[PDB]
Amino acid sequence: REIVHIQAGQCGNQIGAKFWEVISDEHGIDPTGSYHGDSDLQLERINVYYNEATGNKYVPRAILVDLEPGTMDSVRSGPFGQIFRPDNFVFGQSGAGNNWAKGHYTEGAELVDSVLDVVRKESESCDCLQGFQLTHSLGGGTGSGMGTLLISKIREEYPDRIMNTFSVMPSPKVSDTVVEPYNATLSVHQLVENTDETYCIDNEALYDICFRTLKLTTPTYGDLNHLVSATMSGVTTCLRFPGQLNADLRKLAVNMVPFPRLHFFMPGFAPLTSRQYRALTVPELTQQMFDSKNMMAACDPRHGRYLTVAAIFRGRMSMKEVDEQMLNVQNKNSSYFVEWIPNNVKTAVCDIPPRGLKMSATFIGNSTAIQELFKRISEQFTAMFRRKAFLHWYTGEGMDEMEFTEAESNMNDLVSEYQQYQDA
Amino acid sequence: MRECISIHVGQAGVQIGNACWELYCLEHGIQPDGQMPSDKTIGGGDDSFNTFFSETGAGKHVPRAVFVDLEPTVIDEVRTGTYRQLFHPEQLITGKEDAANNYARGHYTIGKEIIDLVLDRIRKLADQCTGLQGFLVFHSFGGGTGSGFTSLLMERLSVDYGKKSKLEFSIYPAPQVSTAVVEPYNSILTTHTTLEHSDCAFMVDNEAIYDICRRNLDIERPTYTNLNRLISQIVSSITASLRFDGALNVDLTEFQTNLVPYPRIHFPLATYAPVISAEKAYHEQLSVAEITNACFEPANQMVKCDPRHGKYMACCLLYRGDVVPKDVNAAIATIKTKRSIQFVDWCPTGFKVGINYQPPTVVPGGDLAKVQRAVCMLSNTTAIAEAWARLDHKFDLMYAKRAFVHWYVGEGMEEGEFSEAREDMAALEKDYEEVGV
Amino acid sequence: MYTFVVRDENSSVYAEVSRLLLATGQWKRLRKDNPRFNLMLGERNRLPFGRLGHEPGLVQLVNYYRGADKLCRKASLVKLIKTSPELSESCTWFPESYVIYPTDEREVFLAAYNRRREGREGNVWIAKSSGILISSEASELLDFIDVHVIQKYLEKPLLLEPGHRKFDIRSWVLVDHLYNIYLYREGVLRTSSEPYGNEMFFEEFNQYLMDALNTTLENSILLQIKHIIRSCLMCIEPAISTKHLHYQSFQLFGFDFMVDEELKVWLIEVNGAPACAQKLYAELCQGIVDVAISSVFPLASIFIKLHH
Amino acid sequence: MEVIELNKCTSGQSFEVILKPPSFRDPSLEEIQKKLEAAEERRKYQEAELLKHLAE
Ligand SMILES: Nc1nc2c(ncn2[C@@H]2O[C@H](COP(=O)(O)OP(=O)(O)OP(=O)(O)O)[C@@H](O)[C@H]2O)c(=O)[nH]1
Ligand SMILES: Nc1ncnc2c1ncn2[C@@H]1O[C@H](COP(=O)(O)OP(=O)(O)CP(=O)(O)O)[C@@H](O)[C@H]1O
Ligand SMILES: Nc1nc2c(ncn2[C@@H]2O[C@H](COP(=O)(O)OP(=O)(O)O)[C@@H](O)[C@H]2O)c(=O)[nH]1
Ligand SMILES: [Ca+2]
Ligand SMILES: [Ca+2]
Ligand SMILES: [Mg+2]
Ligand SMILES: [Mg+2]
Ligand SMILES: [Mg+2]
Repeated sequence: REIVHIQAGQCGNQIGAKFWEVISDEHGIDPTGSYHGDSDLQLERINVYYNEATGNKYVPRAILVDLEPGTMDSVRSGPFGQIFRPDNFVFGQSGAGNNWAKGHYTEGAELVDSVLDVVRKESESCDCLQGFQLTHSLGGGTGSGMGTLLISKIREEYPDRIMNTFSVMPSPKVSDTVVEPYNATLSVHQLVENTDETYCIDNEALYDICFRTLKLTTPTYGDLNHLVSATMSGVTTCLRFPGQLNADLRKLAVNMVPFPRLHFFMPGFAPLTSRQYRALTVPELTQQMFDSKNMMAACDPRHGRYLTVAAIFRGRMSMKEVDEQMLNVQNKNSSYFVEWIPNNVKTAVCDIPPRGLKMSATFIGNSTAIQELFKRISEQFTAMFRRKAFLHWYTGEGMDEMEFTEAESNMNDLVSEYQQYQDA
Repeated sequence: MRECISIHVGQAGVQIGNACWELYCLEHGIQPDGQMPSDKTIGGGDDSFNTFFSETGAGKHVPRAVFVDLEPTVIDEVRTGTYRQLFHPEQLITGKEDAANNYARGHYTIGKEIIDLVLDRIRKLADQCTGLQGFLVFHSFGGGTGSGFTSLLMERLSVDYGKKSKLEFSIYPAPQVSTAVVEPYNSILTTHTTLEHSDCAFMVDNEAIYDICRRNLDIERPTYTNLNRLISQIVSSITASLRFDGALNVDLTEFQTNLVPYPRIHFPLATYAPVISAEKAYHEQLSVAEITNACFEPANQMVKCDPRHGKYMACCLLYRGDVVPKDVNAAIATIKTKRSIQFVDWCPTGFKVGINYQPPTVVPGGDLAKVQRAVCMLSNTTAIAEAWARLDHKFDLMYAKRAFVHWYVGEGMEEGEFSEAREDMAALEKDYEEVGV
Repeated sequence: MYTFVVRDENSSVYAEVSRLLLATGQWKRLRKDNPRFNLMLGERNRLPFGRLGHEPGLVQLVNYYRGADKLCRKASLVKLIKTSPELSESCTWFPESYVIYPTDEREVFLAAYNRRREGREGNVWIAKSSGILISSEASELLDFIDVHVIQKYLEKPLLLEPGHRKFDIRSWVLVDHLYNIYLYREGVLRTSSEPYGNEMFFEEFNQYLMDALNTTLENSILLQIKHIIRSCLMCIEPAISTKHLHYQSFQLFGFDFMVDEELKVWLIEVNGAPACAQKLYAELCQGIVDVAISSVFPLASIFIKLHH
Repeated sequence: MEVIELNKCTSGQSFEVILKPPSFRDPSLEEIQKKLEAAEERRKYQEAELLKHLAE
């Protein structure tokens, strides 16, 4: 059950690069690709993310995509840059200019076929391909514009494969350009149609966690990506180690997505205060895991209801106390869980904890409060589109105002759809 | 001697099968390498245990079983397990990608690809039988393979073996060990399509087995290994009459005759006792009256329900150990005057008793302690319908919103089958209603 | 923080119980169809007992005993007394009754009818079901039925003076999850102001028995009442006990008695969902929480325990 | 009570104790192969509509 990883754009590659550094450490793979672990649990499902090349080395099944060489050059020279397959570095020279149109219609078009050739070369080698996972942002041009283009074409060639993404949402707090709401609204429509699972990672939430919780006065992208690495490692634990709950991408989608369009999850991590010597008790993990302060989407869970929830505990701990602590959370706040989906909370436990922690808990929530994120992007979108401001950047690439009206309309539908089940 | 073929489908069916055949070998004295020293007839057998084991010229006793799973990981553990030498490769059938807890995926999409292979492999063992009685099908309700592919196999078996009997050992879904939210969907889907093809089905609620392990075995967080070792005991005493000399439940046809007066109502309740922890320093061995009385305690039933608020259609008592008929009738006499046991008007109030002198066998190093006498009651009580109501209610809660339905339509199924299955369960609940009051 | 649901809005008694629970600060009321509850104030008909006791980590309690209707339905109550050996024909506290289906003990009912027809004894009966007709001729009451029940009519009831009135006694009994039988220390007499709010409590009725009959309510009546309550509940105990069940039950019962001129107590019927007297709602409803609820769900006597 | 049909042997024995007397077609392979192929058609059609949507 192989997974094909793709990271596109500046954000997608910087986050994707850190992700491979976290799990490579967990699986005992050095920057050279040589395994140096001390537990067979590190290698039992190593094939999900790593290809075993000649010499008993492990090559990440990762494709590095970007319309600029800059960020990818940093990855190639970064800590684990050497471990990535050289041929899998597919990049252009022009860039995308934080423009969804350039990444999806013009610049990205030139390069997309080159990426699909590498994807095809990886898929053909897989014994049983689960699907793909994409790391990217939605505020830029390459990861947002070209990322969604890749997904549309990947789905056309692999329609019976699971499409999973880690999508960073733009926020004025951590903003590069004013056109970020435009790019995000355009991308969300693609994701609503061509993905099965999307982890909504809000840069606003990441910033607040660094500022309020981690006590970081001047948060950087490196500090935000630290949280994303820890979260990405958690949500994929059940995929990278032996287990029975949500062990693959499809069974995860079957437990988490009751309606095809409502597949946007709120990730959470605990202990949040990461980047410390006293480990937490099982009751403490459960409490923080469900605490909105540990949510990565910047949505108040109490403003909605949980359709489905997937918990993942890591470390040597009392499974009994875990079971009774999970039951305590549900029976203590049962009103926040829809009563028309019985037993919508599934819990998994993994022996191997993350690096630096003796115990941790990862949270994956499909809450109707996620609409707060889309409603927020929609308001920022309409604020500019109502005056057609900054549209010339996009009409200059062949886009018509109509396509913006449709995207705006599609997301408001998504919001209303989330509002439907929050009242049923 | 008439042979019986066992079929284990999905993870639950395969792992439970692995626990049962381990217990069979221990009871019959068959070594992991297939040899059976106590067997003097080499290469040929007309004995009671030959209904479950075939014999080779080399003296190996091969189970008349076939394992099938749409995923290779579970059956691979059997290919490399302690009893690898027991099965031959043709008996272990595995796919590449499983049903993802999706009934439609296991019945239509993936099931259609492997259905002819499994039937062909089953035909291999059938041709090696002189008088095949039928099949014993082990599977889960919640799994996509156990639910989806089993209903397709049960259909085909009725087409290729219309005369043979088919018995089920079904694992009822319990959230404490559940792996999918849509297990209520799969349970009702597989019951609707399998109902007309199963002659007698023994349901096992993981909730009941789970709690029994916590209370009677002192296991904080029981695992599948704990559950299956206990489930195999119940299965062993149920099939013991087919593997040993005796006169009660000597063939699969007798199960339907003794426990199922109505075809649709073919879900007998199973109660087992005693379940003693092997960790206890010493325990006072229970008597015939004590273990028999425990058969009417819901805390010992394979499905939690209150038989007092229902009516019986048939009862069978299966004793293994130091038990004589005199002690049984004495226990039955006192129990009648101190318990609510109401039969249906057209059925006689009585008990078909069976006693095998060999005490129950326990896996060395397991959790169950060795006892001097044990009993397994098979009672066809309308009270078991409580389990149907539970499932159907969860089904109604989700289906009202169409939650998760798209996963099934996307595999080729139609919403109509959802309503059909539910309507069939609605009829099944009424059947229990009128028979029960 | 315990949770509970309310599935019977017409329950005047448990409408007060659910009020006290919330007012304790340790009970949260959920939606009536929310499964993650500790206590259910279930509906009066078709309570889903089959779905109780299947929530991991939830000790679930319900305010009804499944199978108790056998004692509360007049038709089944007669069958219980005439069939159960514990009661049988030896019990001298139940009026001679027969079950008659409206087109069955009709043939046997007439057998004893001719016995009193032959004799000069009173032959007045009453016909009722779960609209009543009191008639001396068996034909007038049978035509009224067309399932009902016909039983002997107490022709010599104890009359309260002054007034020459007729009355009946209502006793509230509580049975907890352990099957302790708690008889509410307070009772009420429902009187007919017409010669043979109409509520006479025990304090007054007791004084009358002392000033009029030179006896006490305890000796002349309450002993037999406690005997009848104990006998009825101890007979059906094996059928409804939740001692080793995955869910626990309790229930408040309403026993109605009759006292004849000989100071003999008779059982009329049992009510599985009775209503308390306005003056006694507070004290009793508080006792339900103390004995039946807090005993199972602890927090941060008005009853008479009937031993057995 | 009443004990009847008592059968004994070396392995054990069986019988039946009575306490009270009583108060007193499967689808063909064609039809199966038909529905299995009907489901595969609905899949191919749904997939064709997706590939038609992506072509647009
Ligand atoms: N008693 C018992 N139950 C099991 C066991 N394994 C799985 N189950 C139950 O089976 C249900 C899930 O079905 P599975 O058998 O695992 O699924 P499957 O048959 O392999 O089919 P797929 O969906 O394709 O994986 C869950 O409710 C489990 O509780 C087992 O070993 N023993
Ligand atoms: N066998 C009998 N002998 C004498 N009087 C009787 C009788 N049966 C009933 N009665 C009279 O009939 C009246 C009503 O009887 P019953 O108790 O059945 O009414 P009910 O069930 O409708 C109201 P509740 O819910 O309080 O029981 C009583 O007050 C009693 O005086
Ligand atoms: N969390 C995180 N967000 C980033 C990072 N880099 C850029 N972003 C966000 O992504 C958006 C910019 O898109 P970007 O990926 O840089 O453009 P692209 O190269 O065309 O994909 C802005 O909203 C940024 O807030 C990063 O390293 N970490
Ligand atoms: Ca032999
Ligand atoms: Ca048949
Ligand atoms: Mg940038
Ligand atoms: Mg499986
Ligand atoms: Mg009444």
